[PDB]
Amino acid sequence: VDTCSLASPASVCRTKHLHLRCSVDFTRRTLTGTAALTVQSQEDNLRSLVLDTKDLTIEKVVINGQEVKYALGERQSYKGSPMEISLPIALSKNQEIVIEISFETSPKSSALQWLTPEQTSGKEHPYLFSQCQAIHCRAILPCQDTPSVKLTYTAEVSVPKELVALMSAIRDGETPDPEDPSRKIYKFIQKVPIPCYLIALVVGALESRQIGPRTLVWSEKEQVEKSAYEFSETESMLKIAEDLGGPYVWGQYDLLVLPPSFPYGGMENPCLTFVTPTLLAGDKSLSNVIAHEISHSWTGNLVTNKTWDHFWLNEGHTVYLERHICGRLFGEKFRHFNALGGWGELQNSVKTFGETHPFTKLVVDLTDIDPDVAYSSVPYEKGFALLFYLEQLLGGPEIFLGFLKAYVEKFSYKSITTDDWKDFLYSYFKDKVDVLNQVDWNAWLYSPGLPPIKPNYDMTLTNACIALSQRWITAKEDDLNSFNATDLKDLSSHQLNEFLAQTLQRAPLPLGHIKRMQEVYNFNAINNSEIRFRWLRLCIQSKWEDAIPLALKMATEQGRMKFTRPLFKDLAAFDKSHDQAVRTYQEHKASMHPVTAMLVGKDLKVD
Ligand SMILES: c1ccc(Cc2ccc(OCCN3CCCC3)cc2)cc1
Ligand SMILES: [Yb+3]
Ligand SMILES: [Yb+3]
Ligand SMILES: [Yb+3]
Ligand SMILES: [Zn+2]
Repeated sequence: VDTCSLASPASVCRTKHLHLRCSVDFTRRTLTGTAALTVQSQEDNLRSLVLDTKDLTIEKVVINGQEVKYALGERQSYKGSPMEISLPIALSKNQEIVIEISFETSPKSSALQWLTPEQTSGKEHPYLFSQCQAIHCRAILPCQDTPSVKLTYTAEVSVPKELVALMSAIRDGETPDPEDPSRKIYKFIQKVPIPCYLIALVVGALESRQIGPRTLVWSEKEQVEKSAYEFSETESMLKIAEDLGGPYVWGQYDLLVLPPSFPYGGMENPCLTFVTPTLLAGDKSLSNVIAHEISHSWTGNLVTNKTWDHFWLNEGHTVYLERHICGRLFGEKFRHFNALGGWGELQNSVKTFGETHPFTKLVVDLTDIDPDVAYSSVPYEKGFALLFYLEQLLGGPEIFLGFLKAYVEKFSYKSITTDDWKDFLYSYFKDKVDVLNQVDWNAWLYSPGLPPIKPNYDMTLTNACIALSQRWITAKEDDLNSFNATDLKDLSSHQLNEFLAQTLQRAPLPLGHIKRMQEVYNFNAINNSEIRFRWLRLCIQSKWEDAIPLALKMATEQGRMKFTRPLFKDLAAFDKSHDQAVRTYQEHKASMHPVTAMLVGKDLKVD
């Protein structure tokens, strides 16, 4: 039972293919067209089925060349409205038919952000991008919007001829639109079956540059050179990921660098990973996000969570592979450093929700929960922690990597649950069942809070971060003189970030301490997004008024939720900035990403 979908389940019928023919209208902010779903009955005498929709206008539904009856049910909040279609002829088990639905999206589509020219780098052309995970594909087109169903797709997209369309698919040519010479039709084919949350579309003034044998970077012209350099390690990471996961099956691995309002670090859309421009640090230091997106090409896109309750399967395993890629490139002490950092982020998330809160469970129950409200670091880091604990229990990283590869092989092209994963774990490790039975499975999988056991972490690279953080926290006024720029001499950017993360966990610090930190370290000068984020949070929580304009600027000039939500929440909690935070949100709300607008509004208690 997928409790996030109103459509007929996979036990009733299954979509095998989508053919999407649509046109992008920037004047109306609508996508208009036809979705032809090839559907296979899983039942005898099948006479109707139900699809998910959200803010879609349906013109007609055509089967065997004739219009058929359909009905849209009442809207069920964030789940949208179920669409029941009456089949003209009853279907036998395994029979396939094609259902062509003519539809139009709403400008308010929660899957889409429509950008005006002034919101882009070039200032001349508008821009459109989608983001369907978890349950927003239904806000683009009618579908069984559940990751328990996998389908191939083809698409033809008409756009203004001056712009470029790209999708999560192999590019299959372009031509002028025979209905309109002011437009072009771009074509696409995705021959590997995918869950519908991986469908993606971008339209804008895009240019490309080759950066490896199977990778182009795409962005607006003004970001192409910087992006090519920032992500130059991509092919080396793909080669490592293939060694760990098995063959890369998707053909191309392209990267799209979105405008700053993209709400996430990355989205693993097949053939075309989407990433935030906040990765453009200038030194490749945020490349773990690329390693993460790469890893999803196996864990998530090949082996897929059957329902969103089991999202940790996607994320825990991807973070586990991510950290192995970074360990291969930069050493095992670095893998441990990042693993221990991840535990810190888990501590933060658990403290934020509360240690008994149901969103801190590894396996969640999303019945009547909007997935976007539950989303956090928990499935990532509690999931990673479980796998890291199992690695240490079962004999180390090379042994556990053997399991990961066998797991990917076993469940490729399938959708699975936590119980499927555990069953296979027990099968693979049959000779170590006695060790597996020592694990507190109920606690790890189904209890809220921090896990019942913390893994063992090498501390080598973390020690200096902790030492400096503790110096600052224990400092009194007469100790402040002792701090100096040379304190940071032997710290990498990763360590500076960890120093700030450690210190932020104990915030507020005294205002005089934070002023001294700026005097001697000049953190205001650093434009690395992760470091600047934590520094500004530290300043605002410690009640430094000078930081108010800096934090408001960062909160609004980009829209990655990891940064924008906590910055607004901190600014709201600071009496001196509270009214500015609310006013700034109100003024920007109409031009924000729809999901980000909703979540910041909820965080600020502004309706
Ligand atoms: C724990 C927390 C949340 C969930 C459900 C969930 C699953 C996927 C979600 O995707 C949100 C959008 N993606 C875009 C790329 C990173 C996040 C959001 C919510 C399950 C377990
Ligand atoms: Yb072709
Ligand atoms: Yb003293
Ligand atoms: Yb209001
Ligand atoms: Zn992920």
